[PDB]
Amino acid sequence: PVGGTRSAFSNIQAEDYDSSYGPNLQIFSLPGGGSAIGYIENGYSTTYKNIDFGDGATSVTARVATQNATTIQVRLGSPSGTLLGTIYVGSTGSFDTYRDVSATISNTAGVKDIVLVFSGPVNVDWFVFSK
Ligand SMILES: [Ca+2]
Repeated sequence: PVGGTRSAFSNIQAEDYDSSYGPNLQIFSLPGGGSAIGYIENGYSTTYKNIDFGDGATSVTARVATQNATTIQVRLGSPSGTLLGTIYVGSTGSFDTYRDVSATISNTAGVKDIVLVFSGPVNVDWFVFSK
């Protein structure tokens, strides 16, 4: 990726946010190594600046755990910026059972700030984009 930037196409660790909304939000260690964000509620959000999408990505994948169906919006710039897509996360049976969940996104290219907006409790280990 371009200087000063993180690739869209390697895992973005969800705990590596530059900015966030949500008083309770926390990073939890995972039993086998690694970390995930959690204590997430409706209206919470994390922002990841300077993602390099190169000449285009059309899909997103997140490694997530939850006990109830919820969504993660993927937006540009801020929580009110352009909606690229929505990940529909079904229950995985536990906050420590992670599954990879994907969604398509509007074709996005070049360097962008990415915002994840949450509609309910979910844990997020990482997310990544594909062409
Ligand atoms: Ca992680």
